Amino acid sequence: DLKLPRQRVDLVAPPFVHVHEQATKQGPKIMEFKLVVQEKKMVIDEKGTTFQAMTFNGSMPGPLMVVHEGDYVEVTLVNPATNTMPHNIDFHSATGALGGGALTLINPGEQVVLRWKATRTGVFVYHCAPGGPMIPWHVVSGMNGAVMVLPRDGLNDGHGHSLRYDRIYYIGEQDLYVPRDEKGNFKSYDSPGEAYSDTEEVMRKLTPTHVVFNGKAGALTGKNALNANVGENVLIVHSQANRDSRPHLIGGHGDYVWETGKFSNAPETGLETWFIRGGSAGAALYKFLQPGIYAYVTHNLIEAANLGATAHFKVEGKWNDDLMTQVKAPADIPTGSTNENLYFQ
Amino acid sequence: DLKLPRQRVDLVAPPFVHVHEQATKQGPKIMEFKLVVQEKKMVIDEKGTTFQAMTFNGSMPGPLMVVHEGDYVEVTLVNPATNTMPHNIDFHSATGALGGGALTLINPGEQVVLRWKATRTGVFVYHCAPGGPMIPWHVVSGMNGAVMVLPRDGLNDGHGHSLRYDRIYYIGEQDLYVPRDEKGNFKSYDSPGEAYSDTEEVMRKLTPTHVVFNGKAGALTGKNALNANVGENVLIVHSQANRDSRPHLIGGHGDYVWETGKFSNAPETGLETWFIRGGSAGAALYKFLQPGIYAYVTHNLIEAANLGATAHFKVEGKWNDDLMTQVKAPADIPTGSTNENLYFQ
Amino acid sequence: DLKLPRQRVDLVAPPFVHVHEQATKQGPKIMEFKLVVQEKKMVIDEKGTTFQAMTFNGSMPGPLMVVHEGDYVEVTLVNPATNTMPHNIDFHSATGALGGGALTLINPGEQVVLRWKATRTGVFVYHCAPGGPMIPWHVVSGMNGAVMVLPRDGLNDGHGHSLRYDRIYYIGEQDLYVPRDEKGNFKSYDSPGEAYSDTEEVMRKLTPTHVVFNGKAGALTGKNALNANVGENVLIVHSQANRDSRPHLIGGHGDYVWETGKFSNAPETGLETWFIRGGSAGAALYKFLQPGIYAYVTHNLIEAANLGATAHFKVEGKWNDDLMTQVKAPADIPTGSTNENLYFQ
Ligand SMILES: [Cu+2]
Ligand SMILES: [Cu+2]
Ligand SMILES: [Cu+2]
Ligand SMILES: [Cu+2]
Ligand SMILES: [Cu+2]
Ligand SMILES: [Cu+2]
Repeated sequence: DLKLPRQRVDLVAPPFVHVHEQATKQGPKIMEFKLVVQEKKMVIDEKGTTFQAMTFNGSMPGPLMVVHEGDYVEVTLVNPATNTMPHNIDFHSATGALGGGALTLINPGEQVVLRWKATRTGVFVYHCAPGGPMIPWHVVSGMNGAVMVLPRDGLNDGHGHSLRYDRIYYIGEQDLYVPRDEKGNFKSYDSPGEAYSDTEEVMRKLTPTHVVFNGKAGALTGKNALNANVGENVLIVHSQANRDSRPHLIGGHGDYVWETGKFSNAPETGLETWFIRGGSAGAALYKFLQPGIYAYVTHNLIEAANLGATAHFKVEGKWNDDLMTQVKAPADIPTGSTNENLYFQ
Repeated sequence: DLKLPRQRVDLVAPPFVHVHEQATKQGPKIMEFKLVVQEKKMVIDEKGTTFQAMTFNGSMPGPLMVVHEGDYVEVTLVNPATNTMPHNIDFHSATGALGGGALTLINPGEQVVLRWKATRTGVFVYHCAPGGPMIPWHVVSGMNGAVMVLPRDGLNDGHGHSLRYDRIYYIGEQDLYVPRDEKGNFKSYDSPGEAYSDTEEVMRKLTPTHVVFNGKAGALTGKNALNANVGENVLIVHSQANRDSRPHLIGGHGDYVWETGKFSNAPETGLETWFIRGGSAGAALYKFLQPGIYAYVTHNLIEAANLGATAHFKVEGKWNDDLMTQVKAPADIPTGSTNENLYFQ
Repeated sequence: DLKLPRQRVDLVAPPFVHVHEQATKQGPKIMEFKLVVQEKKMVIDEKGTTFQAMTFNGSMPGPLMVVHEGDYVEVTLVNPATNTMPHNIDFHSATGALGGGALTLINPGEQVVLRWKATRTGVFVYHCAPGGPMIPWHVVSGMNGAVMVLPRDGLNDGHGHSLRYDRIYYIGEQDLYVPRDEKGNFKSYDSPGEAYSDTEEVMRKLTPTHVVFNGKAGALTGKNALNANVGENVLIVHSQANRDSRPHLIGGHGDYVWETGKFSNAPETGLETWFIRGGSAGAALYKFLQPGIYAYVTHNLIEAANLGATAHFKVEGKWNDDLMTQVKAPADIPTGSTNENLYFQ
C-alpha cells in the first residue's frame, strides 16, 4: 500500500554512475533496481592471475546506486541457476533485518525483492553476507558495492553553501586473498568452492595479495584512465567493504571530504589523504586546477604500486605556472655549490 | 586535604555497567573504585583454546568505571600474592606520571591507591603498562578496560540538545596473539611467564590470532546476546587498547558517534561504520527502530566471522514495514526474465 | 616574472624546526629551501642493525619546512653524484605534476628547482616518488618529510581564538622493512640496489620490522628526550608517508588535534589518541600541566615497545597533587581485605 510513483534505474558498470539528479524537486519515489549475482573467473593483475570472483552485476565493485533521501529502494536480487552458492544483500544504508541480509537469502535459480527506505544520507556499502564464515568470503570474493543517498537539495559544504559536481566516479577498492603454491605462484581453481579452503587460510592472516580498484590491477590506468578537465568539480566515491584504505589524489587534494561518508556531517576541507574505514564508503570533491596525469592511490604506497591500488586521471586544460612551475630544469650541480659544507654532512 | 564527599562504586562485569547518573546536580566527589589484578587461564574461542590471561577484576575487558567531570577518582589497585608479575595502571583520562603508571607499580602481595582528577570528558582506555616490552604483553594479555567521564549535564549532540541513553553496554575488543605448534595447533602453557617468549614472537608480526569482544569468541552471542527494545537509545562504548577497530551495527547505524571518544567534540551523525584507534575508546548512540537480531562487528569481516569479533543484539518490538519489507519472498526466476540481455553479460 | 621578495630558509635536522613566525604581517614571499638527497647506511635499532637508507638532508624524516599561506616555495632538489639512483620530490601541499614529482626527476650529479604556491594550510607529507615500484621503496627507505603551511594569522581553535605554541617538535615515523636470513637475523647489504629484491619481498607482506621516530629505535629517548616545561604549549607534528599511526602522549592528551592535519578544519579537543593516516601529517597542541617523563608512542604498544616507536619528553616543573597524587604508596594487602568475597572470584 505504498502509493508512490515508481522509477526504474538502469545501472552502469563502475567507475561510471547511472544518470541521476543532484538537487531534485521530485517527491519521494519507489526507485527500482535489479542486481544479478554472477560467479565467474576474473583476471585480477597484469600478469594474468585469475580469481574465482563472486559479483553483483558482473563487476568488482558492484555498481553504484543513486537515490535521494526519503526515496524507497526496491531491489530485485537475482541468483541465476548457473551460480553454485546462495547469496543475499546487506545495505548499510538500510534499517532492519541485518541491512536486508535476513530477507534476501536466495539459492541459485531464485530471486527476491527487498524494499528499504532511504532515511540516511551519504555513501554506503552494500555487500553479500550469507552467514558465518561465508560473510567475509563472499565480500572479499568481490560481492560488494555502494549506494549514494543524496539530500533532495543535493550536496552542501555544512556551512549553508550548495556543492555541485560536474562529474562522478565510483572507486571500489577490493582486498583479495589469492593462495600461493610451495613455489610462491598464485594457484588457479575451477570453482569458488574448490578455492575456499586455501583462500580462508590466506584470509586468516589478514594480509591481502592484491588490493585493486575496479576489480584488477591497472583497471583505471592507461586506456581506462578517468577523464576530467581543468575547472571541473569531480566527486570521487570510494568504498572498501572489508579493510581500511587511505585515499590520496597525487598532485591534488580533497577540497571537501566526507571520509566517514555521511552528508549530515560537514565535510573536512583541503585534505591531502583521507581514510575509508573497512565496511564503509566515503567521498571527496575536488576541483581540478592543473592538467596532466594524476595518480589516485591508497597511500600505503606498497599497496598502491606493488599490489594494484593505483588509478589515473587524465585532465585536459592549460597549465597554471602560478600554482607550480619548474624554475630550472635538471642541470649539473654547480661548483661550485658547497654541498659538503651543509649541516648534515 | 581534599575535603570532598566520598562515594564508593561497586564495579560490575562487562558488558554491563555499574549504576550511575547521566546528568547530575551532585557536586564533585571522590569516587572510590577497587581493581584487583587476576592472572588466570581463560577460554578464548569456541573450540576451547585456552590462554594465560592477565586481567583487572577477572574480566576481559576490565570493568567500565563511570564518573563525572571534576570528580576525583581514587583507585585502589590490588595485586594479590597468587599473581606472579608486577602490575600497574595507566589511565588515559588522567594527567601526569604516565597516566598513573609511574605511581602504581605493585608486586604480588601489594596494593596502591592512586587519585586522579577527571578533568577530561569522554570514554578513555585504562591499561597495565609496567615498562618496556611488558607494556604490550600485559595489555594484549587482557589488562585493559575503560573509564567514562560524563559532563555533569550528561551527553549532548554538540548543537545544544541533550542526549540521554536508556541502556549502556561496554564492548571491550581484545587482540590476542596465541602461539601455534609446527602442526598449526594453538599451544597451551602453565604460566604467563612460560607463554611469554612464544607469544612475543607472534606479537612481533602484528597479526592477532583472535579478536574478541568480552574476552572470547561468542561471548556476546546466543544466550549472552545484548538485549534492547525498539525505541530505546542505546550507548555502545567500544575500546581497543592496542589495535584499531571499525565498529558496525549490522541493520543499524550510529545515530551519534564520538569515534575519538571525547564529549567536548560534537558527535558525527548517521554513521555506517566508525573507527576506534588502537589505544582509545569511542562511543555510539543508536535508537533501535526495528526488532530482531543485530550483529555488532568490527567490519574487517574476516576478524568478525573468523577470529571472534561478533556480538549480537536481540531487540524486542514490532516490525516497521515502512523502513524495510520483503516485497516478494524468494521465488524461481521468471522467463521469461531476460537475464542474458543485461549489459554485463 | 614573480616579483616577490625572496627569503632563504636554513633547514635544521628533526625533531627541531627552523626559526619561523606563527602570526606574520609579512606579505607573501618566495621562500627558498634546499634539499640534498643522501643515500647512506644508517643504524636503525639499539642492537646496531644497519639499513641502506635514502634521505632528504641526511635525516629520517627529512626536515620540516615551514611557510605561510600564499607564500611560494622554491625548492632546489640536489642529487649528488655519490648517489646511485634517480630521485624526485612530491609535495602533498602542492597542486599539479604529481605534487612536483613529474617536474623534479634528477639523476646523480643533477639538481632541479621547483616552485609551488602554498595555497593549502596544514601539515603535509613530502616524499620521493620516482615511478612504479620505486615509489614505495624510496619512501620506506626514508625519503619523506613534512611541510607546514601556517595561516598568516597563525593557528586558531576553529572557534575564533588564537592558539600559539611555545615549542614545536616534528616527529617523523618510519616503517622499515629489513630482510632476515634463514636464522631470523637482519641481513646487511653494501648498496640500496643490492638490498632491493629482498626488501621488496618483506614490503609485499605489509608488516614492518621496525617502526621508528627520527630514524631509529631510541632516537628520542634518554639523552635525546624532548624538553619542555610545565605551562608550555607544545605543537607535536607527526607524519607517516606510507602507513597509519595512532599517536598518544602517555600521561597527557591532545588539547587541540588536527589528526587529518589541515588548519582550515577546527581541531578536536581533549583526545587520548589520534590517527595519522599513512600518507599524511597531523598535529597536536598540548599544554604541559605536570613535570616528569612522558612517553610519546604509536598506541599499537607492540610497535611502540618492541619495534622502536617510543619517544620521551622530559618536562621540568612542580608536581600538581590536585591533578594526580599517590594517596597510599605500595603496601602489603591488609586482612583483612576481603579479596576472595569480590564478585568475579
Ligand atoms: Cu554471496
Ligand atoms: Cu556490513
Ligand atoms: Cu600487568
Ligand atoms: Cu596508553
Ligand atoms: Cu628517491
Ligand atoms: Cu604521496
